[PDB]
Amino acid sequence: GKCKDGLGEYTCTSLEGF
Amino acid sequence: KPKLLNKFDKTIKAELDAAEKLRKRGKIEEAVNAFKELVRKYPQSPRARYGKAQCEDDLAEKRRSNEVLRGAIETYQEVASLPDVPADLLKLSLKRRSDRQQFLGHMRGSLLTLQRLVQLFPNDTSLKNDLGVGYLLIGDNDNAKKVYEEVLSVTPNDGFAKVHYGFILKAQNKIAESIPYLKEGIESGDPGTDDGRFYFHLGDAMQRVGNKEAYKWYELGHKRGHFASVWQRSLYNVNGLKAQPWWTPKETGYTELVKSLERNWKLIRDEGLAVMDKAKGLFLPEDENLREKGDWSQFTLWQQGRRNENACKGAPKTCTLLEKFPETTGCRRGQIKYSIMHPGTHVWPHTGPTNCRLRMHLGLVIPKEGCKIRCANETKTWEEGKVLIFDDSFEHEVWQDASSFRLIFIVDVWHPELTPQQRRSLPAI
Ligand SMILES: O=C(O)CCC(=O)C(=O)O
Ligand SMILES: [Mn+2]
Repeated sequence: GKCKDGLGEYTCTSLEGF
Repeated sequence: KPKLLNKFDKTIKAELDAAEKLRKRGKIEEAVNAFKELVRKYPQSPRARYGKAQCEDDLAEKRRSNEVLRGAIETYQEVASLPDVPADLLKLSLKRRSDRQQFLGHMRGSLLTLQRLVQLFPNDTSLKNDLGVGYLLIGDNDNAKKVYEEVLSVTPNDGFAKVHYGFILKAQNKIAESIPYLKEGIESGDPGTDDGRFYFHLGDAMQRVGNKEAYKWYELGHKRGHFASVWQRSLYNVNGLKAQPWWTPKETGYTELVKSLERNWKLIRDEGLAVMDKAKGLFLPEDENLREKGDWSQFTLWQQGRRNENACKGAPKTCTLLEKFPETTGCRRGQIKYSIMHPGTHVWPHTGPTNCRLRMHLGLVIPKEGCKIRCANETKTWEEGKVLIFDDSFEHEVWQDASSFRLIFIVDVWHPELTPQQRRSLPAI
């Protein structure tokens, strides 16, 4: 699930390391 | 306060302090070998092993390396396998292993570490909370809901559990149910309730029910540093960028992109209409709970900077045109999409997630009456063959009360004041 038009997800970015 | 030395570690306490001292001084290289000597001579020392693990941690940050950080994560688990680990040290060790596994996106892993923390410490509510977060991080709102229900069955006063409880209810479109939790929780003042997300979603949930208190909270959250203004409430920002609801083409500097959109608009229109006639499913309903009523669907060609190759099979000339404009095809915080909206449609007021993009609309099929869009205090209309530009990080709203369909083309661009280096590095949204 992604933030496209709004802010509905707990977090909008994906942690993928350093 | 925290007691981390089991009986045997108390007899070697001088060597362990020696080595932890070198670590605090910054001598990561010296301490890691001092802890590794202790771990060699004392293979059951939970405090030697934790010292090794922490030194690996500092390193993976001196070094910004993922492979060594992965090593620190196994060493943190080694601590918990040893005999006679003091409780404060077992909790601390496994929490950090979850927190640093979330940093890699091993959130399937961070989840199991968190479940183990809760098996091992069934009266710690903070760890049930931290486990609710583990569930939200992987998109498992169902399991996160139970967790905060359980926590609330036992401590109904816990703020953190209340806001997160509300956050889940709002996301489920249980808007009114959401509001007392969002409110009481922010009001608790507990650690981790002063977060913009909860301010954002309480105000929005109030707006949808028609409670005019909603902007009181938008103003609270502005006071405490979460929103740049009461109107512009995005949360993934680069501070400073010029902020205004409506922009002119020249003010953006993207005049070439705009010219192309306006001169070639009919081929863009015609491929969209072809997709509506012969390939409707490519249009997906809006799915962020932004509609009060009606029908609204989008056919997406680029998202997070990545061309959709099958989608571009249904708009090949349009994709070919846009390839010449990386300020939009490589905007990893925006999209490129057709957007169709039919009569009977009202889009709730809402805000985009990031202030790092501007949004262009190209009118393709615009009925003469009934279609308009507000950004902030000003409402405007589309025109066929013309581009409007607005900052969707400001509150905006849309109506469709015409007598046939309305189709526009949406093109997101990098905020113009963003450096080349910011554009290459900022994480996708
Ligand atoms: O298709 C539309 O009118 C709505 C677009 C919207 O809310 C946005 O463009 O951010
Ligand atoms: Mn929008």
